Amino acid sequence: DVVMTQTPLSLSVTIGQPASISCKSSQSLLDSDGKTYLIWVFQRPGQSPKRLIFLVSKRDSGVPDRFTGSGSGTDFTLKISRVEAEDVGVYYCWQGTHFPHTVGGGTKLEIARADAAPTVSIFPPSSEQLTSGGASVVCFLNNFYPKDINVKWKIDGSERQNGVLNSWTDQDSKDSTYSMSSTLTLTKDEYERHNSYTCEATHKTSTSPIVKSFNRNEC
Amino acid sequence: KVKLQQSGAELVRSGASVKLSCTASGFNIKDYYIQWVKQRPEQGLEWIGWIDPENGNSEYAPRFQGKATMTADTLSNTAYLQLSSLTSEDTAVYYCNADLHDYWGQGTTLTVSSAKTTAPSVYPLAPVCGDTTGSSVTLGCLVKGYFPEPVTLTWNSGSLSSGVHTFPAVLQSDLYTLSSSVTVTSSTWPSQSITCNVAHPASSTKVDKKIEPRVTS
Repeated sequence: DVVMTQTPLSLSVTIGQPASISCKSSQSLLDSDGKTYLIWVFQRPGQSPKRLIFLVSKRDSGVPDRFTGSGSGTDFTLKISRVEAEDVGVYYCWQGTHFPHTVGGGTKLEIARADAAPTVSIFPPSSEQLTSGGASVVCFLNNFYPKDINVKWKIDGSERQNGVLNSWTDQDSKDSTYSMSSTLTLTKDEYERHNSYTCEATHKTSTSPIVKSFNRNEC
Repeated sequence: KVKLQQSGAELVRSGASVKLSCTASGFNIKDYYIQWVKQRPEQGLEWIGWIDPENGNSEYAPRFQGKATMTADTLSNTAYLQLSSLTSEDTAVYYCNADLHDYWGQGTTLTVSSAKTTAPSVYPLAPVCGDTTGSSVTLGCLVKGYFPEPVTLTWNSGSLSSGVHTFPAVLQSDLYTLSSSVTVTSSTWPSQSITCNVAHPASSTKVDKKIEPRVTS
């Protein structure tokens, strides 16, 4: 099997800056028919891949001319003359000259943006979940940067680490920020025995934590 | 571009067999070859092999010979990928792709597990205390306790596409939890209805929950 090696594996770029992804194959991709079967594929997380370049340098329809593929033999390059927000995702070089067709490990591209503090939202349990016996308090930390953030839940002052499910989105293709969702799950009984629910976030954009609290029987 | 329809998610026991399908709505697949790609959770793409759908003649990558079987019924415009003696290693998303304008299917998520299919409980999340940021309000939707993946979540049947954040599902004790938030200008809600539409193909569950203003909390 022809091995496809991509460098770098992780690519962090500043908007407007150029970028270059290298793809090396363990054997030559020059086919007897004079053509080289090397394509570049793009995939945004959780979506079908899309092809960008075929035959080393031919751009697919709709692919912006900021993208250039070039190379021959065992060395290929994909250059982005100027990176834009929508370029975030994974890039793969893939060869079809030899059987079996093989693919590179992928290069994940991410945009290095200006810092942005999160906006915290809190949602007490719906009356529907409550009637079904459960109680989930949800906290959304929206549109922040960088991705690294820490969330702590407090109930009437005391920290609670059990029953917390966290999830981050991938980098937004429009503003380049991240968002996070943190759910604290309790039984209806534990929920109703307390009054204040606090979602605190530690982020580099602030010296102290950004906090959002909610008191029952207040609003 | 996504122009091919693939079968819905599959949950199958280890050791069993499963057949995935790939069809097209606006054209006959007999003229263009179809190739199958496998993608394991958080890993790259793997090429399974390809097939000439007109006559069903195909070629498989060494690693899949004996595990995968490809056929194509050109009377019903469908290409099939049958996988046998499934293991945890087979858990992945499978894509078909046609040699016409780079058409791809949407993918079929196959989960090899002996856990039971469980439908999600969907809960509307309305903001409290008049919370707004700038002049916008954020609403949410909690999809809790389903198995297996995936769950399709849309806002207002898909028309409400901007300002949506769907958080990747998280596995906890054989059940997944997923949440989504939508931010709209405060002129829009609650004057106009906001509905969270959730579909869980594996249990063939469909639910729409309207996000209504809270009563006293």
